[PDB]
Amino acid sequence: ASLTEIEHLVQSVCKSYRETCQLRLEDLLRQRSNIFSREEVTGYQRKSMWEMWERCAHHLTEAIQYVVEFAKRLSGFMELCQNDQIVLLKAGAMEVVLVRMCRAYNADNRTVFFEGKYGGMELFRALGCSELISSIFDFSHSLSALHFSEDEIALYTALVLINAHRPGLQEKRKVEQLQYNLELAFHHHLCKTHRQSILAKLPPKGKLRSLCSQHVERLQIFQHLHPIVVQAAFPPLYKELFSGGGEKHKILHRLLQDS
Ligand SMILES: O=C(Nc1ccc2c(c1)N(S(=O)(=O)c1cccc(C(F)(F)F)c1)CC2)c1c(F)cccc1Cl
Repeated sequence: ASLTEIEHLVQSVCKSYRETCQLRLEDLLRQRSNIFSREEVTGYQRKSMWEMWERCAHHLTEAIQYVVEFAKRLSGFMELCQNDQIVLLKAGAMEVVLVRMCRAYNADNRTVFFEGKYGGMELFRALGCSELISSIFDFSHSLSALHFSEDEIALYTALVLINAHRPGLQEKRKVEQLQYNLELAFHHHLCKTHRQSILAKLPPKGKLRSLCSQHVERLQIFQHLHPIVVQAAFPPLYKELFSGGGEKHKILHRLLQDS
């Protein structure tokens, strides 16, 4: 691809990320002063474990839906075969959601934007997921040091999703060409912006994958112990991405058609 085609792809990715942002950046930076009271934190702490899980699962599902829209606008993604579109989203949607969260994370007090206000790790104590919640906060703490620009997050989360190493891809070769054109665009943008030192500081690819495994493997421990709660109160999209007996409901293969 030519240099201007590469510049074209940078702008098309950045505009695609602008249009499918769940939260606006200027709103997140003005809410940093809006912090949960200690009594509000205590409210979240005394809530029942299964109620706190459903609450967070729905908020996670809503964020993943904006990632599907992001994929749907990605250059080349909708040109892939559907089975590869599902494989890429089944694996990378939570990863994109975990990277996008670092915008809603305040490194200057180790708080995160949750339900309109910012709060620390102790907000989620009722989940009984101390280690998983810590890994998420530390992951966001690392990305916040990079001081990503919105354009840089656009190209980074694009590559997080368009990955040719994903198990199950039927047309692995076409995803390779997609991944190459995007990393060339990402690298070209970092070169024009004088932000190439970011690449050496980026987290190793495994930490994102290990975070997902940490996340998913913890869910079905909850789904095994509290199975009826998951089938009745957890949202469908969440069960298809993350549950064993939840792939019967077809949800992704309709978000990818209704355009
Ligand atoms: O909550 C979970 N994962 C998740 C991943 C990304 C996002 C959301 C949720 N939400 S959110 O507004 O609720 C929000 C906003 C800041 C921080 C957090 C938290 F990750 F600390 F919970 C959550 C949107 C972005 C979850 C779960 F469903 C089951 C077990 C353990 C966990 Cl962690």
